[PDB]
Amino acid sequence: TLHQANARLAKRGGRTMAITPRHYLDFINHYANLFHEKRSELEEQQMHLNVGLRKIKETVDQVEELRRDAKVNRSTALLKSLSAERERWEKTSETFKNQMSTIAGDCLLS
Repeated sequence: TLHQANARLAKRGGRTMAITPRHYLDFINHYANLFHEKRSELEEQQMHLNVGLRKIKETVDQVEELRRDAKVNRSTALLKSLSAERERWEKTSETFKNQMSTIAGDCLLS
């Protein structure tokens, strides 16, 4: 279709610049680089969210230990906030899975 658009632009009388197989090789290079970079970055984001959830469980254990230890009246609100944090984090992980499943065509077109 790049060839076809170039041919139609030449037919219409406008200026045209020739398309070579070097352009296709550069396109494949861009595809590979963009796919690898974006997939690695987003997979690192997902793994970091999982590690953060593990650290949230560890800090829930830590604040339970602090509960075991007039400055001890924050844990109820803390757990109430962290439950919603966990719910929004698992929803974000589901949307992460969806964008992992759709990232290929986005990378190709870009």
